Amino acid sequence: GFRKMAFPSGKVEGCMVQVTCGTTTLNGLWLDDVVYCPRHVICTSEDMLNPNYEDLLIRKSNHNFLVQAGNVQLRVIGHSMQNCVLKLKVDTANPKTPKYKFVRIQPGQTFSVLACYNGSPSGVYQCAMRPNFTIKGSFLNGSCGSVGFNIDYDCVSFCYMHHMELPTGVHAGTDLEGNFYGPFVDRQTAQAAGTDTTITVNVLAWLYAAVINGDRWFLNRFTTTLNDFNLVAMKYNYEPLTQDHVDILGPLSAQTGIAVLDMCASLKELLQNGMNGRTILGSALLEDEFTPFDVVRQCSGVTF
Amino acid sequence: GFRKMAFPSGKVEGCMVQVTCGTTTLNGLWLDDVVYCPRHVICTSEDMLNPNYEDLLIRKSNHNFLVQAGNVQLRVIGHSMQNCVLKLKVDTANPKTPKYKFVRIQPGQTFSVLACYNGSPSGVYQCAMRPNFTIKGSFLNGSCGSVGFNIDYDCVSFCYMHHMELPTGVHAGTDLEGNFYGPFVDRQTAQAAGTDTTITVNVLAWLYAAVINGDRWFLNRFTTTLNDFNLVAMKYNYEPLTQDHVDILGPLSAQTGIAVLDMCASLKELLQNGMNGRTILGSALLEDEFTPFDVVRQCSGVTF
Repeated sequence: GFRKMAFPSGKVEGCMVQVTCGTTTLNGLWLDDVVYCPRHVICTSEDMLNPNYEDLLIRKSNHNFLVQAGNVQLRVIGHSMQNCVLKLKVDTANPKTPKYKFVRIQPGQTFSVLACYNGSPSGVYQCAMRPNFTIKGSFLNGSCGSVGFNIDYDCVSFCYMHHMELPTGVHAGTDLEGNFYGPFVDRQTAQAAGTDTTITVNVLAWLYAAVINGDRWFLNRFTTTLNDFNLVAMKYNYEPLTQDHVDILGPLSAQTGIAVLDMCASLKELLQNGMNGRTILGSALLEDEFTPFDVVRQCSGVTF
Repeated sequence: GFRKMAFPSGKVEGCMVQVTCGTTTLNGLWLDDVVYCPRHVICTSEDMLNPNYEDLLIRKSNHNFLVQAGNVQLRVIGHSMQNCVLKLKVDTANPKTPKYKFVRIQPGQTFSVLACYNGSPSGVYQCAMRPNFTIKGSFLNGSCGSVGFNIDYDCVSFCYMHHMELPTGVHAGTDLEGNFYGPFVDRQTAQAAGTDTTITVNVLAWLYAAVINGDRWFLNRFTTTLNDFNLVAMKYNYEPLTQDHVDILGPLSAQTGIAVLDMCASLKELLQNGMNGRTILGSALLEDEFTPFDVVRQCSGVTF
């Protein structure tokens, strides 16, 4: 048994608040005495085409921001802009503030999203940062300000805040310092995401997962080289594999007794021949949103 | 965008504790001054083949149970057996006790699992109760006592506690009153799960989800009857559909303008013709672990 598993959400749930500016409601992240939220909260429908955020923020007073933490109305005592985030200084430190860090993740890494509406948690699920710096999330109107995170030991590492849906129906957002992942801007304009690619190291991790769960039909007696594998990779829009990827997969290799370059030969055959109506871990497609760390945690039982 | 989404786990996280009896550690659920856990915690390796739980529990003293809530060691002041659960009366009420209910769910319904090791949360994911009263979870050694739950409004409804893995690699467990779901016993013996079937109403809900997410290739101009659909259903090991199922799907029907019996004709074609290498919501197989309620929550944005 092997599932898409999210981190436990409790420590983030106690940080989620509602932020209203005019008729626009979305979510904020209440850490210590600062609420972080998307700066587009200050936009009117009209402003959203080509907003001058500097001029719009000058228009705003602390009293134009209605922040609720469940029942409590939090008084905003200061407002400032960092990149695409608004920091709303509030009169109360969050007593539910967990230990935390702000981190900028790499493309191919995974995180949990706590999807929120009206400052209330709705649900938690795992996402990857796509190589083209989009995410394939589940987000309705008013989900903006929902965050992505990892937990290490007892520390929440915030890596994502939700801002927008692209034409293609994928999602874009920032780190908690307000810098977009990828080329996107917080403007209601047609914006191209790059060509996306499949995260090869993650497909290999998931093939290792399949083998640990005794699902090993796709194994073949052959090996390959990074060099020769990367030829097929480029043909099927897979990211090239590096020795770093090979080193990262060592625990699953050593755990299974299958060399990385042997697994890579099995992947080559799957891309060329397809799956002949066979499934791997109850899927009819190659899965690329589990990192090697994700597989090790689910197949070794790491807790927080 | 449409994901397997778990409920937020915070309110359950504060209830999870470690329960050790000899060399056996698993998890317990600390509500008020009672810790609930699988009664097989009291078994030795040997006892597990054919345990006489009444005689084994008589052997045990409060002092044979080591219960930790994070740092705190909880003193057990009473022990009793209800069906397949142990209730360990402790000297401290859990100050983190949420509002809660114990519910016995129906086959075909979904719940969130907080997978735990050593009384520490590892992760949260959605499960269905299979028609054969098993669950396809992700659980390692020491995951016993992990619980499944739903949240309504502000109330946690506990419906599952994990006890065992079946030969097939699926999972079995009890309600929080200690009654197994299905024919299973807490004995380390070969036990047959029934033939499993596909949860038809859930596959229809997910086809509705696909249509809401504008993924509608599989729609055809035809209708059918419960009567005639149920002929194909029985042929492909799908549960029969009732008017109750039709009524349950009304919100998604009314939401989409597609009649239930029209969706049922599309499902008939998919079962007979397969998917021709096309995907629905980024899946190459028919998904049956989303209930109509699950689809409505993800596609209407219900919070807690």
